[PDB]
Amino acid sequence: GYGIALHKGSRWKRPIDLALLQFLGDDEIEMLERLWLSGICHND
Amino acid sequence: QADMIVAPLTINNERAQYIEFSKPFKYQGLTILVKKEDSFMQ
Amino acid sequence: MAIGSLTINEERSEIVDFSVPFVETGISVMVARSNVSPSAFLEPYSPAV
Repeated sequence: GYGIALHKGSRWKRPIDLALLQFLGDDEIEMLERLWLSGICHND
Repeated sequence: QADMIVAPLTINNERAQYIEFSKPFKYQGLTILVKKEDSFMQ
Repeated sequence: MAIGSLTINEERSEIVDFSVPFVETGISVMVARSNVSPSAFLEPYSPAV
């Protein structure tokens, strides 16, 4: 999967993980992909 | 009484502070499983 | 920070610390579209009747 690169000593890794794991939870990330990657003419 | 958990353990925000996880083996999701279900003169 | 379409690997994760992945990504091949709806013996109720 994708991800965010850091400084190897940034110590911002922890504040991002909990924040990111929330958006994967209920309705945040599962809504953005509809706004951007929602094309048509799929398989049949 | 333990040091590792080699079992299906979902990654969750709530339980990401007491213990730390690793990179997943495989990616998955949540689905729903349900059951499924005189040919003449009717 | 380096935000964008970066992908987790082994060499990169050795020297930098990645976050929790949020978009799946692998390796795929793309091809064009091929040019019947069959029924072998038309099988009314299989070879039973």
